[PDB]
Amino acid sequence: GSDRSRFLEGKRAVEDKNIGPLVKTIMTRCIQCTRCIRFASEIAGVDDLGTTGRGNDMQVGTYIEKMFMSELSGNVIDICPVGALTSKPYAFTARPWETRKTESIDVMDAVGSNIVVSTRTGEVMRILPRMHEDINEEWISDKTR
Amino acid sequence: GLLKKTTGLVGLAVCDTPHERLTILYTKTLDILKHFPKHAAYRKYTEQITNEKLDMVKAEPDVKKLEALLQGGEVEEVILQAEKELSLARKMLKWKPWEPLVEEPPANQWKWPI
Amino acid sequence: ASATRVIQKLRNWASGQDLQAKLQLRYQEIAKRTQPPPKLPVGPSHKLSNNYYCTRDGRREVVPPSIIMSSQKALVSEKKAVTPAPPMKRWELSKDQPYL
Amino acid sequence: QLITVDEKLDITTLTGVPEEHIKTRKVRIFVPARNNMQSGVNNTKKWKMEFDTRERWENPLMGWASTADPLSNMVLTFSAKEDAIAFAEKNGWSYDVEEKKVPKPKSKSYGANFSWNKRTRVSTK
Amino acid sequence: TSVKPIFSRDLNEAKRRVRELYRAWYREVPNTVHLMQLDITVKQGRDKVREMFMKNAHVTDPRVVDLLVIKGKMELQETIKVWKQRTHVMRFFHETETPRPKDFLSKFYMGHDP
Amino acid sequence: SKVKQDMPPPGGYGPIDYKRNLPRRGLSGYSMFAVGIGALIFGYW
Amino acid sequence: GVQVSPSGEKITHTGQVYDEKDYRRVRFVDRQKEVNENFAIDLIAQQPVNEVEHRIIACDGGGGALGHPKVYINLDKETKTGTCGYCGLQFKQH
Amino acid sequence: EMVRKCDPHIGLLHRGTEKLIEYKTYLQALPYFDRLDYVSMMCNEQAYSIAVEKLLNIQPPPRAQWIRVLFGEITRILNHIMAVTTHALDIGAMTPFFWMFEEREKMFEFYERVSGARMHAAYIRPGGVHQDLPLGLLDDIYEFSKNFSLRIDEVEEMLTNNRIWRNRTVDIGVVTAEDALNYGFSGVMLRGSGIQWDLRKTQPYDVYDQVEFDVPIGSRGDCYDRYLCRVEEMRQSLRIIEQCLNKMPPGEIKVDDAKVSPPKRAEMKTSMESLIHHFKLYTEGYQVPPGATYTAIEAPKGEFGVYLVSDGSSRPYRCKIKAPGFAHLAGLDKMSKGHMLADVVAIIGTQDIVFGEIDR
Amino acid sequence: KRPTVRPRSDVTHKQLSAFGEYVAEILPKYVQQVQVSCLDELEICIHPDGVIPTLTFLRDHTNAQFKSLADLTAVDVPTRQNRFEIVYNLLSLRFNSRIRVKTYADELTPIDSIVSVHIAANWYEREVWDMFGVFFFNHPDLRRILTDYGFEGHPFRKDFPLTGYVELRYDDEVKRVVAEPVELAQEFRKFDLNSPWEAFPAYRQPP
Amino acid sequence: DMDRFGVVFRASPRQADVMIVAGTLTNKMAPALRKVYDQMPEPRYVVSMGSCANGGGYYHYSYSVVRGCDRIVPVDIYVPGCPPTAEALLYGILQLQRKIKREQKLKIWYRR
Amino acid sequence: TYKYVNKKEQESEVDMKSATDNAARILMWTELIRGLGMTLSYLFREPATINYPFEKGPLSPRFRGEHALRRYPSGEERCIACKLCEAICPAQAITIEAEPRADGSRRTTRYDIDMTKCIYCGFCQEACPVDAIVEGPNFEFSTETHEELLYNKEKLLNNGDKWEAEIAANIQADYLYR
Ligand SMILES: CCCCCCCCCCCCCCCCCC(=O)OC[C@H](COP(=O)(O)OCCN)OC(=O)CCCCCCCCCCCCCCCCC
Ligand code: SF4
Ligand code: SF4
Ligand code: SF4
Ligand code: SF4
Ligand code: SF4
Ligand SMILES: [Zn+2]
Repeated sequence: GSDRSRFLEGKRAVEDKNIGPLVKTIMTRCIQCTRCIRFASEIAGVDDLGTTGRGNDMQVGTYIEKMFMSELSGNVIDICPVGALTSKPYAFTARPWETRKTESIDVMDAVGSNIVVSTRTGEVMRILPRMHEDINEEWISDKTR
Repeated sequence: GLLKKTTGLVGLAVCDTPHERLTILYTKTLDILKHFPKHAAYRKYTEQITNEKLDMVKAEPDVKKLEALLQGGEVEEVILQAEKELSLARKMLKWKPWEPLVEEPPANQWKWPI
Repeated sequence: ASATRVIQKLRNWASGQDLQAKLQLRYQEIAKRTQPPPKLPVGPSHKLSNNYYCTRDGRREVVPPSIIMSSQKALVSEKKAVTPAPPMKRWELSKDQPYL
Repeated sequence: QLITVDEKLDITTLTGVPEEHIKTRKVRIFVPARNNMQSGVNNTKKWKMEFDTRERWENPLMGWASTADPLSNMVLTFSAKEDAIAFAEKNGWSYDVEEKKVPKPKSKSYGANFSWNKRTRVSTK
Repeated sequence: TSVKPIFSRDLNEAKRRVRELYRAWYREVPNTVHLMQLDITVKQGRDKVREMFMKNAHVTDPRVVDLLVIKGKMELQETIKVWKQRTHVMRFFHETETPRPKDFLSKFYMGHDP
Repeated sequence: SKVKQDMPPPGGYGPIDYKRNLPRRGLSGYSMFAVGIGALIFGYW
Repeated sequence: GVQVSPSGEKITHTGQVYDEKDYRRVRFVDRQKEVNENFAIDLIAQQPVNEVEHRIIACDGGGGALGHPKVYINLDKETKTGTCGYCGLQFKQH
Repeated sequence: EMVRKCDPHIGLLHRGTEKLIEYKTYLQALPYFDRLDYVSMMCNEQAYSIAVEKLLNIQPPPRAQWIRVLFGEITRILNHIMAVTTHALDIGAMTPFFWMFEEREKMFEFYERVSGARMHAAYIRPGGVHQDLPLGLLDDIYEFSKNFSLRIDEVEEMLTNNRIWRNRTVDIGVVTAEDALNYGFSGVMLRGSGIQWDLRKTQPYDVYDQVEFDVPIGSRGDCYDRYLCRVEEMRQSLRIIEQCLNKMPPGEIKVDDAKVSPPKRAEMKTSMESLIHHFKLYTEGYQVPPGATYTAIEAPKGEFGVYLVSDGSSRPYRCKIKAPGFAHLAGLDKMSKGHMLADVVAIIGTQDIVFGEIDR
Repeated sequence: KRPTVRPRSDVTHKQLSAFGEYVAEILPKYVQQVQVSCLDELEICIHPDGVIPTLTFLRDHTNAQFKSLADLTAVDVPTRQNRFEIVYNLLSLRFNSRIRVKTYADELTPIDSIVSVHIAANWYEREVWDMFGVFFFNHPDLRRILTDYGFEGHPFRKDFPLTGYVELRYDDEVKRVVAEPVELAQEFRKFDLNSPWEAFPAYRQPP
Repeated sequence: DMDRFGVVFRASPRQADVMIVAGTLTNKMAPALRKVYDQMPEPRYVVSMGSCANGGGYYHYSYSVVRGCDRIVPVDIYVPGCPPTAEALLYGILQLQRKIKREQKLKIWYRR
Repeated sequence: TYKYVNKKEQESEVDMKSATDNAARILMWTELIRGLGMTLSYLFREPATINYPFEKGPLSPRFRGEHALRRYPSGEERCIACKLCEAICPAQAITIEAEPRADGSRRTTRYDIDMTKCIYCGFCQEACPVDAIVEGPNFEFSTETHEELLYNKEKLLNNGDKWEAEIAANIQADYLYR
């Protein structure tokens, strides 16, 4: 990409959505990629997430107040490349360069979901998935994260 | 012309008689390179160089014109380099650098970045 | 600045040269300490048009180094002798002050 | 001339380390997993060699994280795997090697999203 | 297998140099406890020498042994001269470090380390 | 407004002196020796 | 909010105070602990809402290049109000 | 009281700057170069900046180069004051020190008005320069330069035609040219023996081709010749400051490429691109391509060199620093042969010696 | 013509490629992989047995009077079995040029020394032995320079920790500057900064 | 000027009342520092000058650095900076003067 | 271009006058009376020294000294725990530990600076996107204890509330350059 803005006009700003106690939606920065509706429809099987309107005024999310509360919901935080939606527990705590990363596994369920435990000065900051195709296909449950 | 009472470099004398010492040293180089084998490259290149500089000496008797034609600074620096090339020729006669490559390296040795 | 005109004379004689004009201290001939605000200029690549980073990237115009006589590959090293460069041309003696 | 040395290449008497961090220590040779936040994979592709973690503790003055081992912030990088096993066997470290995890190739189709019969007919766009 | 040497055709010709070095140290200790006024006895200095020798007796590579001999000669140079002070020499003895417990249950009582 | 960047003034700066200036001064040496020997002879008388 | 604990120590805006049995109270003997009395929570609460006319406005600190990056806040909601991430000022539309 | 052998046991300002540089970024590593040779600060960071620029295939603009050469010559006058006056202190003459450290304080005021640090200003960056110099500073440099000639004349009056200084420096530290080249000397220790060589002339790096000056050279390799060479280098640095003041072109001071050099403070508060670039520059770095270089400048002591080794990462893999003073100290034992403790003291002072670069 | 990028010439590249062919065909018993970079810095790579002959050649040859040693470095790359890449930066002063001669080594494959060619190499070889552990044959002194006298370790090796294995402090019990093991009140915070994106396709390693 | 205050250098540590640690203290130079501090005759004071000597500084995490002269000599007064302005070192010296001004030794001796 | 500093053009011209002048240079120390006169001239000049506590050295707004954590004019805390002042700090002097404030705001629970590791480089204040941490003018904060030079959020905020009247002016003067 370039290194300069030739943009001299006012930006927009989008209303934010209160999904739930995990996913912290700040939708003034969504790039409208639809990588989340596809997850929710094809992998979580929920179909409670879409797009409202058109143009710049298209707003991703529900048309209503609805708790997107599923056992595979924290994976959108890894899916969304932008930080339009982040996690609330990790909210404002650390930053990725600070973090050391130890490849461990899960013990909640007996699936054996491979996992990365991220630390910061002797603490535990967040959990993340690992990639194994036989188990934990880039996805983990909301408990173990 | 004259004797150039001060060469600017320190520790270097003046060599009141140039146009002889250079003939000595270049003739000695030429006579020692005959012991090198023909296919060697040091022989060829050093022969070219010494022949050119010997021709320069034979041509010009003036020390200043000789310097400006023989781009090696003062004539005493040129003489020092001739002595040192002669020493090198002997050392290379002993080393046999022209042989094929000995013990080519492992593959990932000069590969960079890694 | 205050040297009562006879001590000025003493110091200018003992030194050897006028130093009331070339003083070690600073009174009023210095750039003052609160100043107007500037307006700093703006370099090229602010063109607003006909300026794409792919055209004026330097960090990407590099290549891995060229190679001669790699033992890995089959490269091959009358032929006149060679220098790494032409001989460094001699320096000329100065003209404003050659013999200090 | 040459010599016929049979035994394992060993260097620990040269490295100037204590017996502690040689014998007690364990080493993990691996390619790091990609951060699932970023879709990039260049932080992979190089075998690394980390050490086991050790006790950190709260400094009683300010709360900083202290250590008693110097191998904590230790990371090396190797273009391959046998290089890493060699370096570890050479420096006297017991190692555990985690094999290379490569994602399965997959058959994508933008036309499956608009099928007449299949369940790939996505209800959105 | 099929490697170059350094100073040693074999391990016995390396043990030769090892014993020469042990000898130099044994003959140097009484002068080092005297020149710089150490507060030890010559007996335990030489016992320290034999200890720091038997710290590396498991080795069988001649090349490693030669390098250890080299570093021993370096330390012997530093100690024969007074380039290093009483601090550096008494560093060997560990006169302040409590003994690392070589027992399980003690390690369990203090620390998570093995 | 227009730019302002602490450029030099219009007309460059004045000529900075850099060459050595140690002023040859003093008497001749004949004069000094004359003064010395004269003081000496007067003192002896 | 510089209410004290029963152990007599001042409590910080990061509610931090040492326990009674925490031996780390020694360092405040013949000494004190530096705590700032001016809490930014209560101060930025002591600040009124700037009503506006539009649904989308911008916020810098007020100096321009001396504040914070320009950000835009939506004001379509009526039950609550807008808020800046950097500062903590609030906005509303009539 | 005469020396038969010298074994300098350096190692007492060895910290491990090269390893720490391997662990830091290319910008984090810059102040180490300010701290290596700590009387010629801006020249070391100039060398580092040039090397990283070469690795990036990027050049800074005219104004940045001009102020860079200006402050390089200011560093030369700093270190030559330092060397000359410390050499004199060693030999016994202590008044030049106090006469010239006032001028050094004025120079430090220049540093502190340009940067905010008297000595360790991280002002020369890889992409040009950090901060444009303020209004009303070239006038002050001019007001200084017009009188520094008188100052250096005072010192030269004290201890050039003197007898004690002459008897104490002449026929001391004599070096042959071949010995200098083989031992690895550089700069003044060459030019005192009479070797015509100066990278400001042969390998000009910022604008030195565009500015004129003469290189003082000595005919005997005694300490006196390479004292007068330093004095005349100070005078010629003044001659160059005159030119750099008379032409200091307008324009940007850093490279207008926000993937290497950070943007303007207001541009990173209205534009998203430049904020991203601020973020990544000030947290990660700028990912110079792989490769390697050896770049050398005329530091006021000699050839200050940096051999950088790189990778796609934002950090360096190796950065050795050539120290002019390393080879000089190696040649100490050769230069002190048939001399005494006092003459050896003078020989130490003559090398323009400083141990942050040697031990480093 | 572009201002932000660095200017470029070709005559230096051609000259150095020619001189590289020169050395390559004049000294084939040792030479490997001559190369010239984008920035024109010639770089010859050498078998460790060829060190004295190559350096003596470049010092004493007439068309190559590289009679000044600028640096003598080493570079630890743990991957390759011969770790230490050793570097010899030189300059001529007759042609106003530089060259770089390179060799390789290991913990137990030392190299002949160069004081017989360049006396400047004495303290550099000492530094290299101290920092990386490369022994140099037929060297006069070859002791440490920079490390403390009672020091075990070769610090600039990549497998050596930045903070070390020993720490110093004074003790009243013995009235000496004893050396305790290392225990820091703040662990060095390693940052994972490298981005997961190919920045430079020209150096793209294929599998 | 320091001699304005009666603060002039002396090269021998036995003709000295204070030492100023103006630089980085390495593992190789610490025995010498302690020998020198010892040889100084009491009453004696120490001024740690600079980040490299107060703490380890910019070379805190290196293998050859002691992370403060606190571990080798007892410091009376710490001067921060990299470098500390001589203005600041002078402030610290006058602060050490003020520290000496309130020593109350003979008072406590009388009260023994 | 080059030039000789101690090379005589040519020798061998002497008469009794030049001999007298050289013999009077010798035997009268005439080139030493010049040094005496120089030092005498310096005795009668104005000395460059200053009564420090009462009159001090000249500094500029760019001068970088003691640190401080600033606030907005509303009193709101200006830092947001973006945690790059410690990313770039080449001494690893800064630590941050951050949380939401119970107002719903990105703010710190920790801001420490080991001022015995700081090198006073300015990178933190030219990296902060909000002008929160600065490097102020105070250079007179020497201490009798190491532990005092290890700062935290409260000390830095005390500095800011102390030195705002100076720092605001310095920033106003130096911006348009940064
Ligand atoms: C009637 C006929 C008969 C008459 C007979 C009388 C004939 C005239 C006699 C004149 C003789 C005057 C005395 C001269 C003695 C000095 C001799 C000399 O040559 O100088 C000595 C020394 C040498 O200097 P240099 O350049 O190295 O030359 C030596 C080369 N072989 O140079 C030096 O000494 C300088 C080193 C010492 C420096 C010390 C600092 C001196 C500062 C000057 C203070 C002057 C104050 C004197 C006041 C005295 C009051 C009591
Ligand atoms: S994944 Fe994130 S950026 Fe993409 S549409 Fe969903 S919220 Fe927007
Ligand atoms: S970090 Fe990325 S997602 Fe977050 S505000 Fe910046 S550009 Fe947008
Ligand atoms: S100026 Fe800085 S780097 Fe140099 S000694 Fe002082 S604290 Fe250390
Ligand atoms: S850079 Fe500024 S806003 Fe970010 S954590 Fe540091 S002080 Fe706070
Ligand atoms: S001035 Fe530099 S060293 Fe000091 S805290 Fe800021 S970034 Fe760190
Ligand atoms: Zn705001």
